[PDB]
Amino acid sequence: KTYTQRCRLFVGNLPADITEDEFKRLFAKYGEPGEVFINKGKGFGFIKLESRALAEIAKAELDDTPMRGRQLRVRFATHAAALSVRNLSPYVSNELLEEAFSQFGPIERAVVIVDDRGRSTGKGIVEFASKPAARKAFERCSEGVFLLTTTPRPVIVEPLEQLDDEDGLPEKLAQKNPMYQKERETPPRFAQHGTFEYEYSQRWKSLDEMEKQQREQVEKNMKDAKDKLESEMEDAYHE
Amino acid sequence: GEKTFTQRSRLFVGNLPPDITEEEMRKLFEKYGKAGEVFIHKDKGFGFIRLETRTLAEIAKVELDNMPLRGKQLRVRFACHSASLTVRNLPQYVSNELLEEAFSVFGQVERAVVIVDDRGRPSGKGIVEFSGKPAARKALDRCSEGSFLLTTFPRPVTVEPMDQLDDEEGLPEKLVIKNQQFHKEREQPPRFAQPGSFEYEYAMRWKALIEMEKQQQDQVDRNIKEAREKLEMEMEAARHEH
Ligand SMILES: [Mg+2]
Ligand SMILES: [Mg+2]
Repeated sequence: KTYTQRCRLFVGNLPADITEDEFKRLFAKYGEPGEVFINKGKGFGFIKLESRALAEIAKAELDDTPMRGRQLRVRFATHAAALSVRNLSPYVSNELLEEAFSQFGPIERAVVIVDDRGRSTGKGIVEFASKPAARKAFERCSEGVFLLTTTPRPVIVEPLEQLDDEDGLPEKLAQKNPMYQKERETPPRFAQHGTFEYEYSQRWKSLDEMEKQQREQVEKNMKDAKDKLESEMEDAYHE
Repeated sequence: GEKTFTQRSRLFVGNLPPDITEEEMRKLFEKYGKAGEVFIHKDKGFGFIRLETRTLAEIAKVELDNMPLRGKQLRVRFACHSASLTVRNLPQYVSNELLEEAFSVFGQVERAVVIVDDRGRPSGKGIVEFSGKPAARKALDRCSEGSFLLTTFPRPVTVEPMDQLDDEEGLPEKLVIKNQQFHKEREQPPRFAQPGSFEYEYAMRWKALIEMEKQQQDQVDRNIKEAREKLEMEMEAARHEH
């Protein structure tokens, strides 16, 4: 409900002379501050807010606000107790996923990822209130077999791989490596026919085509195996 | 520094009253500065509104997401991007700005991002969002027929249409199609299968297939790494010439 790990905001690029009260004053308008931590050395800190709604407005209002020469970086703090669940039946909802995993501990959020048409992608995310609850959920679903629907397809729990697709890798940071500048010596272009570039870029296209051919064959192999399994079980059910 | 009236600051507003007007909706988002493109579907009770900046749209979304109006509770969410592309096989040493510069040859790029992991290292994939669909179609077509190189190293990028996934609203129970398969799947509640039971055998055999698929995918990774390293050596050897 209040001050969850989903309300924790990370703030990077903080000035050298930053104080605990100074950092709290930045988020003064978003009600009472929660857990505030500052690594004065590495120039970053964390702050919990009452609600995810307040935290979202604070992130929006400060994501690139300048503070004493520095362009602050405000993002939601990385969830320590977030899990990825896969092999879900297309009939498992966010609510069913939450009910199911609640037996491992308290749940902050459980979502079933959907495609551009609202159909279950077979994958979901379960964010727990505590890291030992997420560890309990991961251990038990790997050791044993956890089923959410009548069909005996076990949920595949793994720790969630967190990827950033909002801030990314800006040029100001990438150009710190002199190898980036060496690589940018040639501008983005289309490989012209009859050059060293055209000859070898065609070989990369053939290699990429082969990678596609192989990955498509693996999913075909898995499909016929899941069908064969489904057929062998219908015959074994009748004892 | 930001870009104004982009598709990323365009909001979808659903569950509106049937008698809603363009002026009525403009007054709803009055707090969030001026609005641009304003669309309203007479029936069905939905529309679009484009705000000046993404930060303003982010605030309007949280402040009005479930605000009740004329008995109905509104639904405010970010509209889907019509000209979004996913770019894979990116070079080592790449940036958001390099992608913005590279893809700007096909049309107006609203945003370009290099997807990075928890350690700030690129994942090999990127996102390129154009102002309009024809610019995205041009990029898709030219990059498949030709070899688009971004940096000195002659490695062409792979440009594919964006597979848009929603990990925020997801699949709520109210939205699930309550068909025969649904009711069959819901006969049994989430549980651990008992050893020696029919479900246990079936599930263990399913786990075996999931593990076998991972081993088969790891084998493809080995084949492509082996072939890639053979080509990379040949490229390095050929540079010693002419
Ligand atoms: Mg339920
Ligand atoms: Mg940011």
